[PDB]
Amino acid sequence: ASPQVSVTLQLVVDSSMFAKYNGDAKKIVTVLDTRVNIMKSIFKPLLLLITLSGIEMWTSKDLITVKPAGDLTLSLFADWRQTLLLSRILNDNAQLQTAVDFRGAVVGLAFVGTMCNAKYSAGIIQDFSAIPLLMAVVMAHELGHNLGMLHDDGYSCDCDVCIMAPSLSSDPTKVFSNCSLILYEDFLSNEEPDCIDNA
Ligand SMILES: [Zn+2]
Repeated sequence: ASPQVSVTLQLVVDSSMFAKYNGDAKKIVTVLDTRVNIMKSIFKPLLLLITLSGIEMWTSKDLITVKPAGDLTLSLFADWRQTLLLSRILNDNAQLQTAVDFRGAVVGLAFVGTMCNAKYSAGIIQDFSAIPLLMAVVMAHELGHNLGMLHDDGYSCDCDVCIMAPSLSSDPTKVFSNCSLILYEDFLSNEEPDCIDNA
């Protein structure tokens, strides 16, 4: 929670979301920038800078089949990042934004402790709320998992409305619990993600 770090984050918008926004690229950009700006505030306490490497919009076609089965979609998306995106756009992590309603109550998915990893530094997000704060918290929860964070034990940790709560609160805080901070310190210490510490 203290050395100065930076994550070059690439966002990807699928066909369904592109259509949901009436195929308006300017509208979509403004929407995601608002969310990313809140994500920047969420990570500020950890001295982790979030920079967008780009927002890729699949205006003509989906480069993977976006399936309601989140698990499958995350796997497909992570692989596509590995084999296709990274050959064109260097980035530390990519996050898919889709209007596809995942089965069940899942509105986001990511691999845990994989930040910087060529095959698994990825996450997926269902565009489930129009409120900037709620979507930024959703995006930050997935990036937090990528950064080695587990879910908050709502009783044990010093916060029950923070980023890593297992379920998104109806009215969330931008704050990380003490537990989340300790997990991030452990990730840095034990996992040593070189890509966020570079120059
Ligand atoms: Zn989670």
